[PDB]
Amino acid sequence: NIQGITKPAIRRLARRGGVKRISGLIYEETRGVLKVFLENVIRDAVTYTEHAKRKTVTAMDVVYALKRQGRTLYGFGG
Amino acid sequence: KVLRDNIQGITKPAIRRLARRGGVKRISGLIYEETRGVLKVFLENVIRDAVTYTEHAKRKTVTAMDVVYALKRQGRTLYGFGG
Amino acid sequence: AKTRSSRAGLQFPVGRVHRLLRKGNYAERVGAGAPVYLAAVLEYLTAEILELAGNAARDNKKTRIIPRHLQLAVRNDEELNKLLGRVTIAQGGVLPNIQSVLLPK
Amino acid sequence: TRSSRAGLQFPVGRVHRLLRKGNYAERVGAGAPVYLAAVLEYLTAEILELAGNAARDNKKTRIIPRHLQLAVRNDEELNKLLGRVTIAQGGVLPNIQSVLLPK
Amino acid sequence: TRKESYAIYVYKVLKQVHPDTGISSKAMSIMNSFVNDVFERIAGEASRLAHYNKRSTITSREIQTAVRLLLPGELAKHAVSEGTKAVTKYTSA
Amino acid sequence: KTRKESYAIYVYKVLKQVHPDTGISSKAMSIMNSFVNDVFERIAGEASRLAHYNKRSTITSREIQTAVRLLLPGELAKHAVSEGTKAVTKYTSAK
Amino acid sequence: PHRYRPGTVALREIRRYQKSTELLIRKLPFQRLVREIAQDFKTDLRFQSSAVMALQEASEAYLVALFEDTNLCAIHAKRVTIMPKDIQLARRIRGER
Amino acid sequence: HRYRPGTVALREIRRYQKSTELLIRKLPFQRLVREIAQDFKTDLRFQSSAVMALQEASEAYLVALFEDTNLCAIHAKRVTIMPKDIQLARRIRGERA
DNA sequence: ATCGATGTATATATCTGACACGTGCCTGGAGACTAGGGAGTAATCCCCTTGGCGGTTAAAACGCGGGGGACAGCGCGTACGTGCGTTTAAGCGGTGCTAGAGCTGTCTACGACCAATTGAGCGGCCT
DNA sequence: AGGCCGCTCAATTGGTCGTAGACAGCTCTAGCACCGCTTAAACGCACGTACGCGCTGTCCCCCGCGTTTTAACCGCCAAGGGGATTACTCCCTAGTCTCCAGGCACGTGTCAGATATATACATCGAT
Repeated sequence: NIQGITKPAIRRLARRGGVKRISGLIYEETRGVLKVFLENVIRDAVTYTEHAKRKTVTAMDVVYALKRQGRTLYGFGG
Repeated sequence: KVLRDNIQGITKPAIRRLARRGGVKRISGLIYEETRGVLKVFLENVIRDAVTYTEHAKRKTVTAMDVVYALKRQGRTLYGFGG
Repeated sequence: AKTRSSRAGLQFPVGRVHRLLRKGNYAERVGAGAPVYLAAVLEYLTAEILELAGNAARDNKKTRIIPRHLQLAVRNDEELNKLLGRVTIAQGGVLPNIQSVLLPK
Repeated sequence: TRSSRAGLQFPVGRVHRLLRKGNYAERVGAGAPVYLAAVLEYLTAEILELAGNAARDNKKTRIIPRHLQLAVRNDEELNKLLGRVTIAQGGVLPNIQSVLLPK
Repeated sequence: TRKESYAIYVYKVLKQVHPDTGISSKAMSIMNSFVNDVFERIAGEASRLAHYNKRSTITSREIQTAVRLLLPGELAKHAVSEGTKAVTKYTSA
Repeated sequence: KTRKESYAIYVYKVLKQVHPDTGISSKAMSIMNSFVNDVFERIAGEASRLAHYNKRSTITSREIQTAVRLLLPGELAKHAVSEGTKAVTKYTSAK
Repeated sequence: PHRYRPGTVALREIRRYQKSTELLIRKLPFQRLVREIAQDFKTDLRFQSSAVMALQEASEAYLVALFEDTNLCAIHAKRVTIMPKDIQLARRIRGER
Repeated sequence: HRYRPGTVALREIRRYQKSTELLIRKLPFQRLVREIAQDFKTDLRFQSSAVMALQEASEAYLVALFEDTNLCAIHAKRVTIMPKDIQLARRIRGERA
């Protein structure tokens, strides 16, 4: 469930961003945007996996799906 | 002939018309210099790539496809001048 | 039915698309079904855009299509706008809208 | 080998094979792999020396991804080049806005 | 010399869609640019997909997956259906 | 087993060339491999596109030079061009 | 005499210029500016007319989009007047140096 | 003693801009990833490095979004971020229409 | 709030410059055939993913008290919008000239294919 | 992770052949420059008013601290699915020659829409 992304985790993520004081309604908005981003990336990765006739989602599928959206990621056998 | 300080040929009413097409209702008096600086940076960024494409072909005239390719390079595709 | 397009029931050229795929440096070999599939997709997209453009032109009591109608058709449809979100159309203009707070009260 | 002739550390032969097999053009000229390998070696040497300086600045003996991230972000040209790239385990640079600073 | 274009095919499709409508020169230029752009995008994805799996051939399966990656939902579904119908018609006859 | 290829040994040589008494971990080496591959694909793709635009069927060092000029920023591009030309002329002179 | 209150002619102009599709900048000054910029790169360059026309199209579209973002930023801060800081915030968020 | 509000916040700001660790718990994130993926193809297996890559990308994206949101909040003369700031940042960046 | 000033979409002539139909012809696509190698198919091995058990303990959840910050309201003064008269130079329509993009012919030097050889680099274990 | 052992497979060397392109010539389109003219648009000025900005008060809702709880992380054990590799063969695509028709360049007729302009209607603003 999306509720496993607790409030203190979101506060830590905000504190890395430099945010000093947080409203009470930020948490639902953050959960929504995170869910949307994950759906897009996972859909692309599953398409890449299913083309290769596999049943396991590898790291290279995620790397290709991220590179597709202009979010190149280094460190995972690129 | 030598050309100097032609950025001011982009007059104030032209800026105001561009703003009105964008939905702006009220404009401050310091907007015009900012807009001119932004436009100069954009043109300097595109014309450099266009002239590089021109120079690679050992050609002395800049054509439309050079500009189209340059715009493609900064992710700013343009339709209507060749493909 | 000599041409491949007539066999496949399309309007776009299968042979030209095959030639471009071969002399475009995409792969060592090109299969026999790729040109047909790609031509069908391209024809579908072209017809989809032209339908909306013609409707927009008829809205303004005009017979011919100009770039304004293409711009309106693309920007009024959600998925066509999503596909072509980073594309500029010459002489297209902008979509007419005004923010609420600027309106008279 | 063709690397010793040009005085390089990167493999000219491997780059030639990759260009030939990589589906870029019908034919590949003779001097392209040498030029490309020299450019790659220069770029990696620059990155490595900046990262090593950052590592020594932190009083460490080996380079970790944090040092690479700091080196890339502190150099303006390399930050412009690798602007849409995320380095895993790289973190962020410490900066707090002026208005947020305590009075 | 000879300059290739898609003008005749675009006109045929338009006459099928709106039998009593014309098109300007600038609009047809925009149509040519659009067709070229979409062709290039799909072909590039097909090439990358073939290279990732270590294959030397671009088949209709690569084209289908490239279309499925690029086009949004309903548009992609309709495009896939049209392509499959065309390939079936070609193979049967 | 699978015989993967990497630039680990050449990166290590360059590192010991510029930093003798320094080591590097596996994560940083993998990041370096990813960076090298990224830049290689960028340069090669731009060069192939340039060759295709001008109706040439070959990739020479002129295309590589122009692609480097297009992709890298100013001073970095100037230094990279200098190094590449020096290497090319050294290779040509030797035999 | 007769005088419209401020804000009416502005809305009328907004409607007028969103209705049309013409270019908004004069042609000769833009051509002269383009040639002046290009002098700094290679000497004795020639331009096709369609090249200058494409440059003008692209520049105008870019400026209109920037002004839309600037208006959004101005409305965010409970204002109606656009100011340079709005342009700066828009360009910083969009990722432009 | 009792800390005046706003200094502890700066303390964890300094603490968390100094480290490189992951901030989200791993098991809840993995369960969320599998639950989302069930909608596209049932009975899917995941490599562990795939889930780690997804977590890295998600954390980077959220941190960048929060930076832009804080910038927007400062623009409107506030100190607290609000949902409207997130909406404005996402609209300028081009994600939300 | 009727009414006066000003802006706006409309009906129509006209007049044109561009849309669309025709014809010749050449260059590229359709048809038949052969020959080799990419990949589709089936088997085998073992790596790595999924599942379950119990511990300690780190972190999330709850509640309360208090102050810092967001927000509405008030008042002032500066900077922007509107309208009018004057100055400027952009746009139009010709002319003439010539530089350079573009096509043709050839012949020269350069890259691909292939046979044989070797040592450079990837795999695996150590300190 | 730095270093060393093993070896095997990709890099080195050399020769032949076919052709991509470098160079030279020549034709001709289109870019550049000049002249005058009309008027459309930019410049400058003055006034008024509406909105940007500072200040103040209130109330609320975020933060920090302490207690209880709950489930994440860790270590160990069991089992099997499916990813990676290997061998065989077959059928699908490339390359070649022949021939022919679809599409491109040039030519031309005529008609849908851009101007000029008078007008009913919408809309805004002062007394």
